[PDB]
This record gives sequence, structure tokens and C-alpha cells, in this order.
Amino acid sequence: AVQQNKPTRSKRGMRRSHDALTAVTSLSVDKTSGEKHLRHHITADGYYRGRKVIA
Amino acid sequence: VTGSGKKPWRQKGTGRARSGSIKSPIWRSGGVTFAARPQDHSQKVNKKMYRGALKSILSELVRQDRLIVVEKFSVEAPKTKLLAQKLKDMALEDVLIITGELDENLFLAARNLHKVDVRDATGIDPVSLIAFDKVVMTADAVKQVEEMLA
Amino acid sequence: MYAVFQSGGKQHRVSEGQTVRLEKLDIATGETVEFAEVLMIANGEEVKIGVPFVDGGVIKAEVVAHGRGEKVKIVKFRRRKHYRKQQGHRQWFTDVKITGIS
Amino acid sequence: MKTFTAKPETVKRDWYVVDATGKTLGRLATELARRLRGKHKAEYTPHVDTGDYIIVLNADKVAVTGNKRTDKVYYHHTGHIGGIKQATFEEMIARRPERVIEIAVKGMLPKGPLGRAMFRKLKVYAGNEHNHAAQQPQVLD
Amino acid sequence: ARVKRGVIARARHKKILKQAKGYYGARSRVYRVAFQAVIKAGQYAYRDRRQRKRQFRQLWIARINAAARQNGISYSKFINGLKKASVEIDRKILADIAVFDKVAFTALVEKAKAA
Amino acid sequence: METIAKHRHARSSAQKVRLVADLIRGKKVSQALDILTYTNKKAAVLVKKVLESAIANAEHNDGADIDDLKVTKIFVDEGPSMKRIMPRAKGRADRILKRTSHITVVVSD
RNA sequence: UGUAACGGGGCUAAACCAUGCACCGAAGCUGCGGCAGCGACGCUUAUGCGUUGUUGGGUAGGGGAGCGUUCUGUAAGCCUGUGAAGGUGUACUGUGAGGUAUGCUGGAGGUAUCAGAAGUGCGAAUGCUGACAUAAGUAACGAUAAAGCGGGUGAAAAGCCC
RNA sequence: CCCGGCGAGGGGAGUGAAAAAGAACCUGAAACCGUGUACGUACAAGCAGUGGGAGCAUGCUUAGGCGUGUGACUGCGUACC
Ligand SMILES: [K+]
Ligand SMILES: [K+]
Ligand SMILES: [Mg+2]
Ligand SMILES: [Mg+2]
Ligand SMILES: [Mg+2]
Ligand SMILES: [Mg+2]
Ligand SMILES: [Mg+2]
Ligand SMILES: [Mg+2]
Ligand SMILES: [Mg+2]
Ligand SMILES: [Mg+2]
Ligand SMILES: [Mg+2]
Ligand SMILES: [Mg+2]
Ligand SMILES: [Mg+2]
Ligand SMILES: [Mg+2]
Ligand SMILES: [Mg+2]
Ligand SMILES: [Mg+2]
Ligand SMILES: [Mg+2]
Ligand SMILES: [Mg+2]
Ligand SMILES: [Mg+2]
Ligand SMILES: [Mg+2]
Ligand SMILES: [Mg+2]
Ligand SMILES: [Mg+2]
Ligand SMILES: [Mg+2]
Ligand SMILES: [Mg+2]
Ligand SMILES: [Mg+2]
Ligand SMILES: [Mg+2]
Ligand SMILES: [Mg+2]
Ligand SMILES: [Mg+2]
Ligand SMILES: [Mg+2]
Ligand SMILES: [Mg+2]
Ligand SMILES: [Mg+2]
Ligand SMILES: [Mg+2]
Ligand SMILES: [Mg+2]
Ligand SMILES: [Mg+2]
Ligand SMILES: [Mg+2]
Ligand SMILES: [Mg+2]
Ligand SMILES: [Mg+2]
Ligand SMILES: [Mg+2]
Ligand SMILES: [Mg+2]
Ligand SMILES: [Mg+2]
Ligand SMILES: [Mg+2]
Ligand SMILES: [Mg+2]
Ligand SMILES: [Mg+2]
Ligand SMILES: [Mg+2]
Ligand SMILES: [Mg+2]
Ligand SMILES: [Mg+2]
Ligand SMILES: [Mg+2]
Ligand SMILES: [Mg+2]
Ligand SMILES: [Mg+2]
Ligand SMILES: [Mg+2]
Ligand SMILES: [Mg+2]
Ligand SMILES: [Mg+2]
Ligand SMILES: [Mg+2]
Ligand SMILES: [Mg+2]
Ligand SMILES: [Mg+2]
Ligand SMILES: [Mg+2]
Ligand SMILES: [Mg+2]
Ligand SMILES: [Mg+2]
Ligand SMILES: [Mg+2]
Ligand SMILES: [Mg+2]
Ligand SMILES: [Mg+2]
Ligand SMILES: [Mg+2]
Ligand SMILES: [Mg+2]
Ligand SMILES: [Mg+2]
Ligand SMILES: [Mg+2]
Ligand SMILES: [Mg+2]
Ligand SMILES: [Mg+2]
Ligand SMILES: [Mg+2]
Ligand SMILES: [Mg+2]
Ligand SMILES: [Mg+2]
Ligand SMILES: [Mg+2]
Ligand SMILES: [Mg+2]
Ligand SMILES: [Mg+2]
Ligand SMILES: [Mg+2]
Ligand SMILES: [Mg+2]
Ligand SMILES: [Mg+2]
Ligand SMILES: [Mg+2]
Ligand SMILES: [Mg+2]
Ligand SMILES: [Mg+2]
Ligand SMILES: [Mg+2]
Ligand SMILES: [Mg+2]
Ligand SMILES: [Mg+2]
Ligand SMILES: [Mg+2]
Ligand SMILES: [Mg+2]
Ligand SMILES: [Mg+2]
Ligand SMILES: [Mg+2]
Ligand SMILES: [Mg+2]
Ligand SMILES: [Mg+2]
Ligand SMILES: [Mg+2]
Ligand SMILES: [Mg+2]
Ligand SMILES: [Mg+2]
Ligand SMILES: [Mg+2]
Ligand SMILES: [Mg+2]
Ligand SMILES: [Mg+2]
Ligand SMILES: [Mg+2]
Ligand SMILES: [Mg+2]
Ligand SMILES: [Mg+2]
Ligand SMILES: [Mg+2]
Ligand SMILES: [Mg+2]
Ligand SMILES: [Mg+2]
Ligand SMILES: [Mg+2]
Ligand SMILES: [Mg+2]
Ligand SMILES: [Mg+2]
Ligand SMILES: [Mg+2]
Ligand SMILES: [Mg+2]
Ligand SMILES: [Mg+2]
Ligand SMILES: [Mg+2]
Ligand SMILES: [Mg+2]
Ligand SMILES: [Mg+2]
Ligand SMILES: [Mg+2]
Ligand SMILES: [Mg+2]
Ligand SMILES: [Mg+2]
Ligand SMILES: [Mg+2]
Ligand SMILES: [Mg+2]
Ligand SMILES: [Mg+2]
Ligand SMILES: [Mg+2]
Ligand SMILES: [Mg+2]
Ligand SMILES: [Mg+2]
Ligand SMILES: [Mg+2]
Repeated sequence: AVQQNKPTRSKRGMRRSHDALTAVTSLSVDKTSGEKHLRHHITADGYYRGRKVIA
Repeated sequence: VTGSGKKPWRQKGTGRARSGSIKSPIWRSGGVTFAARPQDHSQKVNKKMYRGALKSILSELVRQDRLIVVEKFSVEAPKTKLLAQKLKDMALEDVLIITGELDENLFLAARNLHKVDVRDATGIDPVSLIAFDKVVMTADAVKQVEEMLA
Repeated sequence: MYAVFQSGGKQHRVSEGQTVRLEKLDIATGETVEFAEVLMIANGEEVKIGVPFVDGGVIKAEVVAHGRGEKVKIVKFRRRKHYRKQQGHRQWFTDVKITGIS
Repeated sequence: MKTFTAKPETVKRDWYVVDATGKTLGRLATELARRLRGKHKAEYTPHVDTGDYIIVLNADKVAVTGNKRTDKVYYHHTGHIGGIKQATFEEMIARRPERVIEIAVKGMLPKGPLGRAMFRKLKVYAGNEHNHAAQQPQVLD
Repeated sequence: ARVKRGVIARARHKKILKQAKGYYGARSRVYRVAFQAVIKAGQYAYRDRRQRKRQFRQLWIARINAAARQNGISYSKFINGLKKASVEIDRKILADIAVFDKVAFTALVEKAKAA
Repeated sequence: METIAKHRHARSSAQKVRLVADLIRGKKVSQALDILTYTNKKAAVLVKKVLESAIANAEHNDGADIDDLKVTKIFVDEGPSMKRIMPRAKGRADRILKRTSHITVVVSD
């Protein structure tokens, strides 16, 4: 328990190096409507692979 | 200072620095270690030293030619306008007009003038003689100051 | 072309033309100095010394400037003995331009 | 007048070969370190690697005096719980004859980045053939 | 006459923090830490004016000792050779000559070989 | 034209919002607006609404054109913290900081 | 805990003995430049020095001389909206505390000189007050009675409504 | 007027000498936290500096070299009270 003497900006930064979260960079486009969405997920309108399967 | 003589916290056990009063000078709001008090600064000056100093400074006005000794010096009526106009003739502006018989006509026409002071021959001062650029002294005032300083 | 000479309790390997800073001399700002203290002269043939100084070698130089150097700070500090001391220093110098390696 | 310092880009590097056959370990190692450090050169600068490349061939045939063939031990710890590993001068040459010169030079070099940089210059070899014939490494004694 | 002291203090801290410019972490940023660094810097600076004159002598000696051994004489015998020929030239320049003008330098080694 | 827009007193700490803002930096506005739609964070919605504002801000007032617009400077600065008492065991209290962030976005071309 | 009784590499001399000569080697001494204290001294003169000798590591502590801060007099003077104080750089400058000049910010005060008086200088006191860090985006989110789905409103619904 | 939820908040417009005087409002220091540039930094051990010092980036001039910024390597060096 408890630090002996405080770490720096440096260390804190070094630790945070791996905290940087990654973007998607992999947006799909629906065949019929041409709307962007996540792979294997439906669209906002309600399309998946060129076919309406939702109200 | 207003406040109590309670200990904010007990001597031991707390991690805080041992305190004994809220009024202590090391604490904010209340303290001042060596507080002032009203005091008479009027320091003592030997009669002979005071006279000797006047005698000294009053002699340098002769060497430096500040001392303009004159006969009767008195304005017509109590009006600054006149006194102002008559100092313009004499090439005077900043002056200490020392007079024997202190006249209302003169004294009441030099209040408003900042560069003109009108002391009585009895009431000359060390700082005043030195301060003013010239000293216009009346023949009677010289005679009184002579006898006063001796 | 180059030649060695002793001036301000120390020696300088100087060439003809180039400016040289050295320790302060008792000379005017734009007068002239002759160093007969020359220790070496080099060329195709080197005139080195088997005695103190050469023989008829004289380095003629012209005084350029009479400045003071960069301020050096001097910190004397005794850990835990309630003692420290501070002192500046700007050492005087004389730039000389060499105009004759005889 | 600021004095000269050898600037890495301008440093001239020479290649050498030394045949250690019958030579004394320390006296070889020393003369190697002197060269690898670049002390022999008149342009020596302590913060620059002025020294030359040396190929030491026939490392295994290096000679040692007295009883040091058996008595001289080379200790090293494994960085483990109780792992202290020793090896005599014979056993050292039986297994790894390059290490003998390496260790003797490495101790005589300075310790630090430049010390490690100037060890890289050294090229020890057990046999007599060396594959640095490209550089025309001249003979040194 | 009460004296506020914020203008002066700030100027005094700001002066030292200007000397600590370049130092790692708190040693540039934080007066309380900088002030130590700036003192030790001065202590070391005072020390190293002494050490500079030592290090360079070594440096020169090692250049001369190298340059003489290329000509076949060790530094120890060379300086005695020069001193016995009453040559007044210093290590600074000898080391400068050793690097630059070797054809010149060689003449000093002969001049020393006489004695 | 640069055309700034900024959410000041944004109820989310800098460190968290600054994590999202590192995704979008020197990226085309169209590409940046997409990312934030599929970044699963509260600060993505908080940062998007500023960018989406900075675009309208840019198009209406000054520059026009959505195609040629890159996020040139995005940065998050630490705003004022709101102090709160959070009482702990054995009588002792802690002063928790509800932190805020100043999110700025600069949409140039 | 590990070679661990040359600092190490490594050495039959790089070991010991004896003799010699070199040489390295300190802030010692010398050289060159600069400052200061003290005694002389030619007797200068009221002290600069042809000098001349010599000091000059320093805690407790004694003695000497200074810088700077706010305030009072000199000042109804002097400087300032053609830019004060303050803030922030830069460049010079004194042995030092410091000082001067000035770019930017600032937007109304400032103050020479020689005197006078002090709430006159901060790094420490588990000092005092405020601000802000760190641990750390970590522990935790308060009973292990439990949720699930459909619809509604809505910028948004695991939690609100039916 | 615009973005947003008729939001907060912001950008314009306008007022003003001034809006980094916009009510969290004169000046706006420091700690602390960022963003952008230059240089260094992923085989190197330790009060993190100081002597020495390559390179790169730089403003200048100029055909001279500097001044800065950085600081690979390297000698020495265990904070203060
Ligand atoms: K401001
Ligand atoms: K060390
Ligand atoms: Mg501790
Ligand atoms: Mg970063
Ligand atoms: Mg992490
Ligand atoms: Mg498809
Ligand atoms: Mg009681
Ligand atoms: Mg504590
Ligand atoms: Mg009070
Ligand atoms: Mg008294
Ligand atoms: Mg100084
Ligand atoms: Mg060493
Ligand atoms: Mg006041
Ligand atoms: Mg003060
Ligand atoms: Mg640096
Ligand atoms: Mg800074
Ligand atoms: Mg030496
Ligand atoms: Mg000699
Ligand atoms: Mg609790
Ligand atoms: Mg409780
Ligand atoms: Mg053992
Ligand atoms: Mg041992
Ligand atoms: Mg034992
Ligand atoms: Mg030894
Ligand atoms: Mg051993
Ligand atoms: Mg032998
Ligand atoms: Mg014995
Ligand atoms: Mg012995
Ligand atoms: Mg002997
Ligand atoms: Mg010495
Ligand atoms: Mg001495
Ligand atoms: Mg002497
Ligand atoms: Mg002397
Ligand atoms: Mg003393
Ligand atoms: Mg003085
Ligand atoms: Mg004074
Ligand atoms: Mg002053
Ligand atoms: Mg006053
Ligand atoms: Mg007043
Ligand atoms: Mg007045
Ligand atoms: Mg005026
Ligand atoms: Mg005026
Ligand atoms: Mg103007
Ligand atoms: Mg003017
Ligand atoms: Mg002006
Ligand atoms: Mg101005
Ligand atoms: Mg102006
Ligand atoms: Mg100004
Ligand atoms: Mg004031
Ligand atoms: Mg000022
Ligand atoms: Mg600025
Ligand atoms: Mg700055
Ligand atoms: Mg000014
Ligand atoms: Mg101006
Ligand atoms: Mg202005
Ligand atoms: Mg006002
Ligand atoms: Mg006013
Ligand atoms: Mg005024
Ligand atoms: Mg002022
Ligand atoms: Mg005054
Ligand atoms: Mg008094
Ligand atoms: Mg006080
Ligand atoms: Mg203190
Ligand atoms: Mg303080
Ligand atoms: Mg507050
Ligand atoms: Mg988190
Ligand atoms: Mg943890
Ligand atoms: Mg955990
Ligand atoms: Mg958890
Ligand atoms: Mg929980
Ligand atoms: Mg729970
Ligand atoms: Mg549940
Ligand atoms: Mg519906
Ligand atoms: Mg809806
Ligand atoms: Mg609604
Ligand atoms: Mg709906
Ligand atoms: Mg609605
Ligand atoms: Mg709606
Ligand atoms: Mg909507
Ligand atoms: Mg929903
Ligand atoms: Mg539901
Ligand atoms: Mg629930
Ligand atoms: Mg229900
Ligand atoms: Mg119901
Ligand atoms: Mg609208
Ligand atoms: Mg709208
Ligand atoms: Mg809307
Ligand atoms: Mg609503
Ligand atoms: Mg509306
Ligand atoms: Mg509206
Ligand atoms: Mg609004
Ligand atoms: Mg506007
Ligand atoms: Mg406007
Ligand atoms: Mg207007
Ligand atoms: Mg303005
Ligand atoms: Mg605004
Ligand atoms: Mg405007
Ligand atoms: Mg402003
Ligand atoms: Mg309001
Ligand atoms: Mg504020
Ligand atoms: Mg504000
Ligand atoms: Mg306020
Ligand atoms: Mg105002
Ligand atoms: Mg303000
Ligand atoms: Mg602010
Ligand atoms: Mg700041
Ligand atoms: Mg780079
Ligand atoms: Mg690099
Ligand atoms: Mg590089
Ligand atoms: Mg690299
Ligand atoms: Mg590397
Ligand atoms: Mg390390
Ligand atoms: Mg080390
Ligand atoms: Mg270092
Ligand atoms: Mg180059
Ligand atoms: Mg280049
Ligand atoms: Mg530099
Ligand atoms: Mg050390
Ligand atoms: Mg050491």
C-alpha cells in the first residue's frame, strides 16, 4: 500500500500509452440503401444485407 | 483578537501540527506578533542645540542670499490679489514672510497662496526657514529674532 | 606559416592574419605590440629552439579590442553548516590581430 | 583557441589481424585494448571511438604462464536463486575459446556505451581462417 | 508601515527558476527544488573550473604520448629530451602540433633524441 | 478560415474526453463524424455535437463547403471542478471533484 | 543472497629486494590577469599610489559595509493615456544583494535625490489559508428479494408511464 | 441569423476605446493541465547536474562566423534543512 514518493508526469504518461482507444475504420455499406453501418450489425433505418427484416 | 482560548484539536493523535489557539500569529485571521500601539515620537532637543541650529540655518540664508531683509512690509487691505501683485515686482514666488507685528491684512491675504507663508517673528521654525526658497524678513522681525536667539 | 609564442603566462599557436584573444596588456586600444618571446616558427622548414626563444624571430601584432569576458558565477556552499557565498567574475582580455610572423 | 576533437564522421578506421598463437593472454589483451580504444592514434579523444578494427585469429592457442591453464577460474552468476557457475581456463578453451580473449579485453576496456561500442570492433576467432578478406586487414604484431 | 512582499518574492523566485531552465521535472518548475539544483550546479561549476585544467592536461599528454610512440619515443623520455634541450613549449600546443603538423612534430622528437 | 466551436463546462473530465479527441485529429470532417457515431463513449456524443456545430458554424458564417474540411486543431482543456462532500466510514469525509472540460474544435481547409 | 581477503582485467613479473634515472600527479608552489583586508612608506597628503611587505578555509560567535521593499519630508516639484503600477520576455550591467534599457500585455498611476521610520526580505516550524497535483481513471457505486419483454412519451429509455 | 433538445454552451451580427471588459466580467502570477513546433530518446543502469562535446534545427549576417534550441558520447559527482 501507498507510494513512497510521488510519480511524475513522465511515468503517468508512459502508463497512459496503452489507454489510447482505436477507431472502427471498417464501416460497411448496405447493398440496396447505401447506408453506413457496423459489420454484421443492422443499419439505423433497419436493413441488413440488402433486405428489410424489421419494422 | 476576538475568539476563544480553546485548542482547535488535541495535542496528540491527530496528524495536524500541534496548535493552541485560533488567534496565534502563525495562523491566518488574528495575531500580529508585535502589534503596534499609539506612541509619542516627539524626541527631545536641547535648547542650546535648537538655538544653535536656528543660528546656523539663519546664517546660511545670508551666505546663499535667500534672506531678503526689508523695512515695513504690509499689504493695503485683506486681498490676495494685491499681495500677489506686489511679490511680482520683487521677483518672489515661494517665500516665508516673517513679520514682527502680525497684521490681519497680511496674514489673511496669504492663506490661499500656497507658496507664501506668513509666520510671526516669534514662531519661526527650523524646517520652515530651510523649506522656503526665500525669506522676506522685516527689520523689526530681525531685531526680535536677534534678541530671541541671542 | 604558423608560429608559437608566450604572452599572458601561457602560449598560443598562432597563424598570420587571424585574431587572438589573450590576457590583458598595458597597451592602448589601437596601438601595436611586438612579441620577441616567440617559441617556434613553422613553414616548409621549421625553426625550433635548442635555447629559450628563437634568435631573430618577432611576432608583430595590432591590438583590436579591450573587453571583459562572460560573467562566471562562483558558488561556495557548505552543506548543513549555515554557509554560502556568491561571487561574479568577468576576466579582462585583449584581442590582437597578427600582422607579421618574421 | 579550443583544442581539436576527433569528429566521428571524419574518423579513419583501419583493419588489423593478430595471430595469438603462443602469445600471452594479458599482454595480447592489453595491446588489443590499447588499439580498440584508439590510444596509439595522435587524434585520441576519450568520448569518441577512434580505435581500429582488429581480428584476433587462433584464439584457442593463446598461452598462459604458471599453473593458470588449470588454476585460473572464470566465475559467473546466472542471476538465479543459488546459481554460481565456474569454469577453469582449460574447460573454457574446450567449450568456448573465443570467450577467453573477449573476457580479457572487455575487462580492460572502459565500462559504458563507448566501451561496448569499442568492443564491437574486436573480432575473435578460434580457427585460422577469417571471413573479413574484403577489408584487406593488414598484419599486426 | 505594512510591507506586502509579493512583488519582490516573485522576482526572487523567478530569477532562480530562470537559472534552472533546462532541468528535468520539478528542478525547472518548482522553486523549492530548483533552488537546490541551481546551488549544486554552482558548486559543480566551481569544482569543474579546477577539473577542466586537469582533464585537458591529461588529454594533451595522451595525444603527445601517442604521437611520440609513432616516432619511436615514449612521452616520459620525450619531455626529458625537450627539457634537457631547454625547449619551453607546452602540452597544449605540442598536442595541437601532434594532430595537425606531424612533419613538424617529428623535428621535436629528433630535437629530443639529441639529449 | 479556421472557424472555431467549443463546449465549455462540459460535464465530463478532460482525461476521458481527450481520449476520444485523439481519434479525430487531422481527419476529414465526414470521416470524423462517422467515427463518433460508432465510438461507444459518452464523450463521443459530447465531442460530436461540438464538431457538428463547428461545421454549421463554418458553413453558415464564413467558409462554406463540407467536403474540404479537416479537423486541424481539436483540444480539451480542464475546466472548473465542483467540490462535493462524499462521507466515508468512521466519520471521515472526502472532497470529491465533479470535473468539467472545455472542448474546442477547429475545422479548417 | 554471488566470484567476494589485488578495486577489476589480468601479470611470472605488472611480485618482492637493491640501486639509479626519467616522468605523471593537488585548489600545494610558480606564471600571467583581477579584486579586497592590513601594515608600513616616499612621506604622500587629506589619500591615490613609484609602491612596498604581506595576508584573504571557516561553524558558534564578534566586528565592518551594503542592496532592496512599503511608508513621511524634499514634491501643488519631476515622470506619465505619444501609456503609470503590475504582469511577461529580451539585452546590457555591478564582487553580491541588485540595477538599467526596452518588445508584448496592461490601462492609471509612479517617483529622482538626500534624509526619516519600519508590520523591511521565507524553503523548511507533522507552520496557517486558498488553489492544485499524486495514488488513478484505480477502489467503490450501501444487503445475493430478480428480473423479463411489448407498447407509450421523448433529442435520447435497462431504470419513468401503461 | 446559425448548430443544439424551444437545452447548456458556442460562432456570427451588433454595442463599446476595448468583449481574450460578456455578467464564471479590471489586471490575471505560480503550481497544475494541455495543443503545436525544434531537437533528443526503444543494448541502457544510480541526487539527473556540471567540465568536455559530435550532430541536427535555427535566426542573423555573409561569402567571416556566430547567438540561441536541443544534447548522442564522455571525465567528475550520494538532495536540502
Ligand atoms: K486579460
Ligand atoms: K557512478
Ligand atoms: Mg520516505
Ligand atoms: Mg501527450
Ligand atoms: Mg491502462
Ligand atoms: Mg451485402
Ligand atoms: Mg477550560
Ligand atoms: Mg502526514
Ligand atoms: Mg487580524
Ligand atoms: Mg525609539
Ligand atoms: Mg552574478
Ligand atoms: Mg572510472
Ligand atoms: Mg499600504
Ligand atoms: Mg519585500
Ligand atoms: Mg537540456
Ligand atoms: Mg516554464
Ligand atoms: Mg593536471
Ligand atoms: Mg619540462
Ligand atoms: Mg462508506
Ligand atoms: Mg459515518
Ligand atoms: Mg561461496
Ligand atoms: Mg574480489
Ligand atoms: Mg573469511
Ligand atoms: Mg590499483
Ligand atoms: Mg579477483
Ligand atoms: Mg619481461
Ligand atoms: Mg616482505
Ligand atoms: Mg613495497
Ligand atoms: Mg628506487
Ligand atoms: Mg594544477
Ligand atoms: Mg595558491
Ligand atoms: Mg611569488
Ligand atoms: Mg599574482
Ligand atoms: Mg573568511
Ligand atoms: Mg555598492
Ligand atoms: Mg547608501
Ligand atoms: Mg531603488
Ligand atoms: Mg514620498
Ligand atoms: Mg504622500
Ligand atoms: Mg500635494
Ligand atoms: Mg511638468
Ligand atoms: Mg511632465
Ligand atoms: Mg509612441
Ligand atoms: Mg513622450
Ligand atoms: Mg514615452
Ligand atoms: Mg507602451
Ligand atoms: Mg504605444
Ligand atoms: Mg511598456
Ligand atoms: Mg505603490
Ligand atoms: Mg518597472
Ligand atoms: Mg506571450
Ligand atoms: Mg516563458
Ligand atoms: Mg520604460
Ligand atoms: Mg511602443
Ligand atoms: Mg494597448
Ligand atoms: Mg481610477
Ligand atoms: Mg488618480
Ligand atoms: Mg500624482
Ligand atoms: Mg517602479
Ligand atoms: Mg521619496
Ligand atoms: Mg522611531
Ligand atoms: Mg515579517
Ligand atoms: Mg525558512
Ligand atoms: Mg512561500
Ligand atoms: Mg478561493
Ligand atoms: Mg473509466
Ligand atoms: Mg493500481
Ligand atoms: Mg484492480
Ligand atoms: Mg471494481
Ligand atoms: Mg456495486
Ligand atoms: Mg449491488
Ligand atoms: Mg439487477
Ligand atoms: Mg411512435
Ligand atoms: Mg422521437
Ligand atoms: Mg420535450
Ligand atoms: Mg416517438
Ligand atoms: Mg415533442
Ligand atoms: Mg420530436
Ligand atoms: Mg431532434
Ligand atoms: Mg429507445
Ligand atoms: Mg421497456
Ligand atoms: Mg432494474
Ligand atoms: Mg408495469
Ligand atoms: Mg397503474
Ligand atoms: Mg433554425
Ligand atoms: Mg437550431
Ligand atoms: Mg434543434
Ligand atoms: Mg426537452
Ligand atoms: Mg426555436
Ligand atoms: Mg432559440
Ligand atoms: Mg445561447
Ligand atoms: Mg463578434
Ligand atoms: Mg463585432
Ligand atoms: Mg463599432
Ligand atoms: Mg485594450
Ligand atoms: Mg467572446
Ligand atoms: Mg470588436
Ligand atoms: Mg487583454
Ligand atoms: Mg446575467
Ligand atoms: Mg475565474
Ligand atoms: Mg473569467
Ligand atoms: Mg468575481
Ligand atoms: Mg479601470
Ligand atoms: Mg478578467
Ligand atoms: Mg481565465
Ligand atoms: Mg502560466
Ligand atoms: Mg524530428
Ligand atoms: Mg531522432
Ligand atoms: Mg539522431
Ligand atoms: Mg536512435
Ligand atoms: Mg540506441
Ligand atoms: Mg534507470
Ligand atoms: Mg553510470
Ligand atoms: Mg549525464
Ligand atoms: Mg556536417
Ligand atoms: Mg547541417
Ligand atoms: Mg549551448
Ligand atoms: Mg557519483
Ligand atoms: Mg565516481
